[PDB]
Amino acid sequence: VRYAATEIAPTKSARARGSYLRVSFKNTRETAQAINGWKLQRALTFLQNVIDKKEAVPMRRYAGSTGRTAQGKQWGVSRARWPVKSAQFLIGLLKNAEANADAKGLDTGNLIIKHIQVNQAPKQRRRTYRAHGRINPYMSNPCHIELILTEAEESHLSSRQRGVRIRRALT
Amino acid sequence: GIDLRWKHVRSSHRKAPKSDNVYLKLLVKLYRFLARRTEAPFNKVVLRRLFMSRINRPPVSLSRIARNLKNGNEKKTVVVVATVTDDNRLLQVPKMEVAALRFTAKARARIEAAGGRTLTLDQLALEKPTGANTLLLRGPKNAREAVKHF
Amino acid sequence: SNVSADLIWEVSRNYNSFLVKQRTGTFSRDALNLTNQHSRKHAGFVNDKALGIVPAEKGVKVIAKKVKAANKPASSLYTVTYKSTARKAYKAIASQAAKHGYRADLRQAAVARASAILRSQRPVKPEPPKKLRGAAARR
Amino acid sequence: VAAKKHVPIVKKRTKRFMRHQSDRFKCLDSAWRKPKGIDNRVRRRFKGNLAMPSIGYGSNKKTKHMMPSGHKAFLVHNVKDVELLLMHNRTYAAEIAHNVSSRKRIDIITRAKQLGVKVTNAKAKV
Amino acid sequence: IWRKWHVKINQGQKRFATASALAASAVAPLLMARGHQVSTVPEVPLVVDSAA
Amino acid sequence: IPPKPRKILQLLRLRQINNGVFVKVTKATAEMIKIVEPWVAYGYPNLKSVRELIYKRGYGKVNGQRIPLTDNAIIEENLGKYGIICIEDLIHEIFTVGPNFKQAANFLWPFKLSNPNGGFRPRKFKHFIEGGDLGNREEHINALIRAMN
RNA sequence: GAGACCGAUAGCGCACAAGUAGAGUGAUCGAAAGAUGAAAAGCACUUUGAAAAGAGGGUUAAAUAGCACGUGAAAUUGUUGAAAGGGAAGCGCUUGUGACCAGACUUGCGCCCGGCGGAUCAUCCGGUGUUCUCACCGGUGCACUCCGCCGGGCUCAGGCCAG
RNA sequence: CGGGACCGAGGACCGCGCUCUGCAAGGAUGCUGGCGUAAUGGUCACCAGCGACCCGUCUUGAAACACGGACCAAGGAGUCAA
RNA sequence: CCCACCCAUACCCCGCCCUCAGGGUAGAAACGAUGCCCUGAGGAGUAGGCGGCCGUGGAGGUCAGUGACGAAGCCUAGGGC
Repeated sequence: VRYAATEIAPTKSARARGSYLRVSFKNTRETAQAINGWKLQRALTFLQNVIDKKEAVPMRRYAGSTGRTAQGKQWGVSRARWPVKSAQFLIGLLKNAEANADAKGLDTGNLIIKHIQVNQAPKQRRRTYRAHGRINPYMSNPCHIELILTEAEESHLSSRQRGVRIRRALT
Repeated sequence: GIDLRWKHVRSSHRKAPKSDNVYLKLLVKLYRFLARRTEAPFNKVVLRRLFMSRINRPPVSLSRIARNLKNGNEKKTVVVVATVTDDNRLLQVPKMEVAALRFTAKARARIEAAGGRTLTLDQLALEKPTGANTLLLRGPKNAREAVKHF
Repeated sequence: SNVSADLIWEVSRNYNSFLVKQRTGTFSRDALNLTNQHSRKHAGFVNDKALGIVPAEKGVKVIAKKVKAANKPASSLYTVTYKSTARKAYKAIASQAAKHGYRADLRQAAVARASAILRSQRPVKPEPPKKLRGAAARR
Repeated sequence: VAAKKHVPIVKKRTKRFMRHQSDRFKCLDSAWRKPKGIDNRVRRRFKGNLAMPSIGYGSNKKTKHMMPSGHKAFLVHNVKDVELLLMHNRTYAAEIAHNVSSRKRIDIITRAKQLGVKVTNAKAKV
Repeated sequence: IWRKWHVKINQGQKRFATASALAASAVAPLLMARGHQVSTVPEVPLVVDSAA
Repeated sequence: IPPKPRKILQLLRLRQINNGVFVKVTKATAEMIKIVEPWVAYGYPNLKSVRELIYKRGYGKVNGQRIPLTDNAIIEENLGKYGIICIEDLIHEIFTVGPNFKQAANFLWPFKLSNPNGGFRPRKFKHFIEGGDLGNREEHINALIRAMN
């Protein structure tokens, strides 16, 4: 398997991934963008607060005609939500990466989320019945998630130019 | 802009054969040289007829040649830039010196049996490079089924 | 007769097995072709009298057509190897190209081809190292 | 070696001729197509529109098919192909074909160095 | 299937073409221009004894 | 342009704007130029105008081709049957309207002049006597020739 | 038994458990769907998870081939990097900025000296071949003659932009 | 008699000539400087000045109306015989 | 009424491309003669007509053609014609 962030070596990093996960891709993208670049313990605490509705995930791209809340002011937005299922899936993947880091021997308390990325998985094809004997798609849009944690960390001058510089150096 | 009521006209005659015959190409090269380097009008007419298509080169028969060999032409070299055919209505072939693009087998046999000579056009170029003492003959152009139907 | 150099040139002027045609020019692989160019002047396999020069181990090897052996391919070529001073090779090649009327139009090309082969037989000089330039290549 | 002396290379136009509306439609390739609609502004040559190619943009006959060094490219597949440029090292440069293997490329480059023939892509597969 | 697959050719033109090809086979430059390796052939046309 | 003025301009060999020709004045030519006056300016040229036109913009029609008059050999080969063997003979024939004026004038290719340095009058397409540029301006054509040649 | 036929939206509707699955009361209608790898060698063992799985570690020539499997385009999407944005963008001509690049060049030829290393210098003789007067081969050179190399010096020609 | 701009096509000789040891006479040479690399040149992105209707179809004389076009891939229409 | 000035793809001069036209070029040291050399004129285009070229699948011949030391295909703010 190849991760999208190929620049990060696996010597001092810990990676986790999950595929074909039946959780909303848009909600998961917003949650991952909320915790992108953070320390690991801060991300875990924030995701538990999201589950407990104590902190909100700001809705930036996939936010059309959503609601407004006072908990978006920490992010400078008005539109923010609490994607509990996305938070649960991301907590599971973050704890798997923590276990990988502990097995590898790294320092858990100094790790940051260097890379985190949500991609669209193949869609689940249910159907729904509409009026006048019609059938419409009722699809699920699942996601692939991957994350990587890392340790926190005068040539070719002209002769006139040369002569000017020599004279200034002498005087 | 310039007002040009009249129009420059591109050439409406053949400048080269459409044929891919290599020996005809060699003949055309030879007569291009002759019509460029001599003053004889014979060579220019011969070059133009070497350019021509087959409906523009109707066959010439031996009876037509014998008709034109009368009245002081008995010693002139006959030049035809088409096929010379035999006419079996002509029972007696006179002695004649004929240079043609090609001959039929019976026409060549009857000319040689009457004691004349058959030449190709390059032999004609060797012996008469200015077309001196020649009789240039064409066949009937409008003697065609389509031309009747025109 | 039915066969001549002009006839063979008309037969093979548009295609033959020696032809190398590309966008930037038409070349010939003919052994009797000095300058390796497709034209009647240089079509040595077409012409009755013709010259060709190939490298040897040291020096040049010159072949010429023999006009009396055109129907005998194994004995149709007069072959001389010049492995001596370049000036002597040029003198003999120009002599067999011009002194007896055997393709005096080819003597410049023949001397040039011999000179090119002898120049290619010299040892090559080492090229200077490539200078790295810019920012991405330099660093 | 250096190319034969030649007149300066003049390109009348260096920009390509882009197809109309190929910048707005991804199903339209940018390769030139002449517009044939009767009311098309590019075909009618309104100013401010894309130019259409014509024979007036043709290159000088003395410098046509010349690379900026002054040589003409000749595609070569082997040593016998590059040996055809023995008499033309001042006018023709060898371009090795893309499907030639690395060892054969080394042989071609060595022979072309002996013959004094420029190789346009001599650093490939190294 | 009733496409015209076969070509009727005059027998006289077939005989003409065969004779021209036979005449071209006796011209050693044309053998090389067709790509035959005939540089060691002692004579063209090459005639071997029927006893062999 | 209507077909009769178009035909007269063609017969005067005035097919492009700022083309100039020499005309010998007869009634048969004067009436033609009178008809094409909405398109032309004409007048009576002096010796300086004739010599500067022939020296700077002189071209002969040799076998249908437009040849610059850079040597007296071209003039002698094309006009020597009439006794015109040099460029001064050509200028004299044109200026004095000699017995071979027709041959000399027709041998001269129609002169291709530039636009005038200084421009035309503000309303160009009126008659000269009304403050424009069209028609017969007599000896004043020399200033226009000096501006355009 | 063959073909100047088609090459998985083609070619029979069907290259596959296809006149099958499925639809229709019925007569009838009627698909989609091929390819891991040479070999399953189809991931032992450890670890985290309830599990699916993940990470180590393995197999393989390659998992950038993991029974979603050869190759793996585009629409469309995510991350990273760069940039622009006062009621559209996109496009043409021409500069500039930033980023990134292809060439060209690196020295050659010819003389004059000095030092080396060799005699495929000129002439003549014999043989052979040729275009029948030109060559090659064997002997002859005895180094003020030829052929390379190495040091200098000189002339000429050399890349880009300019006065 | 000055002042300025743009341009240097051709490539042995031949010609017309002149002010005739030679020349401004059938098309640029001579002298000199810096640099020899991203400096010139090129590509891409963006800003700036100016320029710039959305294609196809249909109709008549023309516009307008009207019709088709969410996007991409592959398929897709003057053939064969007499 | 007067003087100067501004700019079109118009006019003039110069270069380059194409088309058309007219010449030259073999006792060939001679040429993709289907070539090359010299000279002149011309350049918008719907219906319509004609020429030359580019590209795709397959067939004969040929290149003693390329290729596991990597063919075909695909991607490319990388180049050349």
